[PDB]
Amino acid sequence: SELLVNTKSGKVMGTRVPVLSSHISAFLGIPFAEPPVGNMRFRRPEPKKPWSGVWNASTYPNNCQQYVDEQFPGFSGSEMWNPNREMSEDCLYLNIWVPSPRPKSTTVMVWIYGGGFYSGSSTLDVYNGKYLAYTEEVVLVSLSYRVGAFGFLALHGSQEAPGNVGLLDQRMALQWVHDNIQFFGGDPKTVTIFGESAGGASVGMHILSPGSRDLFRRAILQSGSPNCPWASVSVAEGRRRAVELGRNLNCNLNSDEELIHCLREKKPQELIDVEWNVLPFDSIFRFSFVPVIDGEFFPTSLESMLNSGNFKKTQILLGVNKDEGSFFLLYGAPGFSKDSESKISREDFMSGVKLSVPHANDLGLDAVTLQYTDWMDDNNGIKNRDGLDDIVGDHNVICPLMHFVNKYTKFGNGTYLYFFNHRASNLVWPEWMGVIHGYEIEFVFGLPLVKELNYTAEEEALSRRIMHYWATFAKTGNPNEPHSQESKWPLFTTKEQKFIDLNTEPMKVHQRLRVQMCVFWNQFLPKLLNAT
Amino acid sequence: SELLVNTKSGKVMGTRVPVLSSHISAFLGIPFAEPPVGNMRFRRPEPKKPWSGVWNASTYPNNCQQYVDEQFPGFSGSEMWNPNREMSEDCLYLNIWVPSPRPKSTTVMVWIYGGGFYSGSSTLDVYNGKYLAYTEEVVLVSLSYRVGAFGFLALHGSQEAPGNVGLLDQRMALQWVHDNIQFFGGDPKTVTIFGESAGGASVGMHILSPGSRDLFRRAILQSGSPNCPWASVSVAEGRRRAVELGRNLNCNLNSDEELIHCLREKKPQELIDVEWNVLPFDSIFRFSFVPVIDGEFFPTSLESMLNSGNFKKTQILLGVNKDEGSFFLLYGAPGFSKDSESKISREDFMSGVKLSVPHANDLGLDAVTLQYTDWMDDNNGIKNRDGLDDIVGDHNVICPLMHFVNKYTKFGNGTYLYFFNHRASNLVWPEWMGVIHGYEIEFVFGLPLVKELNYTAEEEALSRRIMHYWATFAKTGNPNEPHSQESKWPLFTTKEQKFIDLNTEPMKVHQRLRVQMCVFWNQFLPKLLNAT
Ligand SMILES: OCCOCCOCCOCCOCCOCCOCCS
Ligand SMILES: OCCOCCOCCOCCOCCOCCOCCS
Ligand SMILES: *[C@@H]1O[C@H](CO)[C@@H](O)[C@H](O)[C@H]1NC(C)=O
Ligand SMILES: *[C@@H]1O[C@H](CO)[C@@H](O)[C@H](O)[C@H]1NC(C)=O
Ligand SMILES: *[C@@H]1O[C@H](CO)[C@@H](O)[C@H](O)[C@H]1NC(C)=O
Ligand SMILES: *[C@@H]1O[C@H](CO)[C@@H](O)[C@H](O)[C@H]1NC(C)=O
Repeated sequence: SELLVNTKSGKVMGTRVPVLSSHISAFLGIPFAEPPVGNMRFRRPEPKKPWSGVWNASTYPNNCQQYVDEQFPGFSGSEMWNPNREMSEDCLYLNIWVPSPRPKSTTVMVWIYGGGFYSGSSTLDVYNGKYLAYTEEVVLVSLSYRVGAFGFLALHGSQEAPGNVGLLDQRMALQWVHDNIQFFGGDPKTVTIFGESAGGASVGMHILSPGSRDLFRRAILQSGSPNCPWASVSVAEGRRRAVELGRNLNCNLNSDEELIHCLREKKPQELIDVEWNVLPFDSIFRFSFVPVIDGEFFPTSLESMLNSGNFKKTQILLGVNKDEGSFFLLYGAPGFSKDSESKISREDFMSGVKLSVPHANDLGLDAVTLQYTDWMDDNNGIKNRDGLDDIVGDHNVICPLMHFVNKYTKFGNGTYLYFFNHRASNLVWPEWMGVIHGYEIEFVFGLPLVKELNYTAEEEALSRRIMHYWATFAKTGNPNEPHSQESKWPLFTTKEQKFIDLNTEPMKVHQRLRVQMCVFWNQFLPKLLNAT
Repeated sequence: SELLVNTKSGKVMGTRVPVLSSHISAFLGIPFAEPPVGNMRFRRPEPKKPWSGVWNASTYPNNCQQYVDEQFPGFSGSEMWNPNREMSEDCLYLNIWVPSPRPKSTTVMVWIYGGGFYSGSSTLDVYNGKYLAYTEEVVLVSLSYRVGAFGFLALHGSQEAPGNVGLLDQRMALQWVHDNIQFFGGDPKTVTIFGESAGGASVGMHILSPGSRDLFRRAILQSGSPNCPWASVSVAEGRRRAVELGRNLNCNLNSDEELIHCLREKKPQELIDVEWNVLPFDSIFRFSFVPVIDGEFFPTSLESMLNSGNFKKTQILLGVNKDEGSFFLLYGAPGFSKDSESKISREDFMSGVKLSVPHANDLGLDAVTLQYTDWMDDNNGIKNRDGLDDIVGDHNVICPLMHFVNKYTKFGNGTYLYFFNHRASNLVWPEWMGVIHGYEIEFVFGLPLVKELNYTAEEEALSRRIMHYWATFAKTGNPNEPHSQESKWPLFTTKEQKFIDLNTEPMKVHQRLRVQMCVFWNQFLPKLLNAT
């Protein structure tokens, strides 16, 4: 049967699923690791012990234990990101969508979800891989990984809670794809890993980590890069936060053994209830448990790795959205609300900048304020709101990504950069938030192709173009069709730094994406903060 | 006779001079101080001993000893500023232009020449006061004062070379006008002092200095303010430079007595030949001997005086030109030349910034560079040239003046701000220099009214408007005519900060003159330099 596949781990039984008036195969909830429960919590993943019989892969698996956003109960805008399956520590599974009839050896795309390393699920509706698998005829895989303390509590030195285990979960899933995707008709030598936000940072981290490089061919990064200020911490900070977590749960802090043992007896929700209390500053776009520069997964600092060319060299396709920062200001900066235009006063603006650049002293805060203020109209509420929006987006996503792309392009074999600036017609979030963090995903996964979702004809056309760019890049390392008549997405070169916009209007080529502000965030500010 | 005037110092005989097909009286070379020669060099001025007989005031007096610009021999552009009379230490004289018939008690305007405190003459053609005296019917006076070491060598503590004597020369001339202008038909209670560049800084210094305040009614400042970075030094720096001067002339440096005695035996030209060797940095727009914050002429720092409102409160009219910096880049920054478009490379740009902000560390230099560079086109020669031009102008003239006007307006009784941006049609300097430092003067003194000079009809109209603004302000404290139909020059208020352009086009009102860049130079940079 087309729904029965024999893998090196055992036999699996999928299910036929409808898609755009047709059908394809789906293998949901395939385990790739042993459940990381009990004494296994915080530990490196362990390969799934082979099973006899047939594994039923007809239903989605549980989502990993995580913080659940309840800011807007019932609002689809925020709940579309919450886990849609019961949560459990037994959550290391992957999902595969296979074209029908089953291909013999086609392009593979593995999706890595985002969520600030503190949340995320592979089962979200916006991540349904059938549309992309069916439309572009690629084998689409979505993996999962532990988030929060469960996946990133770091007590460097101990082997019971080494840190980065969530990244190792991802790697093991990639190892499984490498070893078994051939049986599903996928070609293991043509695997493209792609992800958004923390998922994009993750993709970049696998590009850097020597132990991950060999497991994939090409990479796509959406609104995220490994060097983002929120994507990693030092082993000292990681240790400080883990101890602080134990302190919040009345744990014995005499030794890592005592601390770890205590954290292991706690129920998942107990750790999650105090997760945000360990942050060192009053901030936004900062998460408690994230990857640590351990000297193992990451041999040295990310910066020195980027400078020496210590990373996988291949082709990459990456980009950002126009208003990456709005989500984080809505949720944590004073003055921003979901149902108002959120015109920001001067006082709230400054409160926002301190929150956005929590690691800066007063001189640094002034530098930022000066850089983003129109002194010819400093009391303009719209201008203060948008300026703060740009500050958060430039500092946390865009500039870190531009630094990465410029460093990578020096050693890489091909780079394609995009700027997503189309605001969906059916967007439920307020207008002031613009092209929101995470809203290019629905186009990448082809949601606009399903009429019931209410997108326009141009948006469906845009989704098809993007899906074809992504899939074509995955297949050849170039988003453009061989000898096509369509407009060409120019290669991003170290000299010309070209990129394109991604919207319903005719393609436009630009250069030096937000170079003015990124010279500030990547060159000046760090130099200023260090000199003081 | 109309050309004979009996003053408290003695009788004076003037001369009738033609002007625009008419005539007026001129009293040139009237002494107001004892010659500051021999043992008097460096000393505070002494009032001129009254004379018997009639002083012949029919010819211009000698110019004070000063550095003479020889960069462009024969070029009218630069030679129009060099002394046009023999130089001599015996140079403390003033000139008076009186309407004919002699007025009974009319408005008086006293001109204070600029020249970086190291040069200047009251006898320059561009300072001829007959056009203004005749056209607006005001008594126009032009004073003189010692420049260079002769007027500003400062050895705080000694009474032989206290410093600021050049400023005291100006005051004594103002004292003479106060006491004698009535005999020339001038009203001593309606005296307006005006000056350009160092002359403008001087006007602002008399506004601050308690000992000068009572000697005038109103003030006009052109391209200069007391707080300019080049307009003053501390007593320690003043002392260091004086000793360094002595060191350049093989003087005994054991004591102020030894040093001063040695400097007094030197010929004027010997001091001038090494004058520029005492500067502490490799710079531009920095002069060796300038006013010192002595705690006498200036009771405390200029900043604290401005903050506490420690200054004369009256009306003021001041402004700047569009390209104040070009002159100084032409003369001292690599890459700029008189006969080329001076497109500046990236290397020369950076050389220029270091030269323009000589007191800044590397972080400060980066801050400036970042602030004035278009990173979307950083190799644009035109953009680098103009950016450097703006850096020099903003740092040395505009921003310091904006800081002054905003501080003054808080306590003042009326402020009128202008932005002169008209490039004369007969300008001999290259196009890239734009509206040059010092070129609004010819319009203030009405040179465009004389056809032989080759200005256009609109330029003559512009000159007449400006002269009438200046004279009307001098007479009433408001540049606008009572119940006139002409466009109104709005008052500059602390809240709206309005100002007007000064050119041949219809009047336009603007707000917050170069506020974006001045927040950088007046608030951020100083804070950055101090924190490091
Ligand atoms: O529980 C007590 C502590 O709570 C305080 C802090 O919690 C606030 C967390 O806010 C995080 C930011 O929220 C943004 C929501 O992002 C969801 C959409 O992201 C799309 C990309 S996967
Ligand atoms: O003599 C040896 C030392 O010389 C080196 C330094 O001398 C250079 C002096 O340059 C000063 C700047 O020149 C600008 C000329 O300005 C004249 C016009 O000013 C108009 C306003 S009054
Ligand atoms: C495994 O097979 C059962 C039996 O048909 C079916 O319900 C489904 O495909 C899998 N299990 C569940 C609970 O759905
Ligand atoms: C990629 O690598 C191939 C072979 O190594 C080379 O021929 C090609 O020019 C490279 N392309 C880019 C964009 O570097
Ligand atoms: C003083 O009077 C003389 C005599 O007429 C005349 O030359 C001039 O007015 C004054 N002196 C000089 C040298 O010009
Ligand atoms: C100037 O002072 C007078 C009287 O002191 C006052 O009436 C007038 O309002 C003042 N004008 C300004 C602009 O301050």
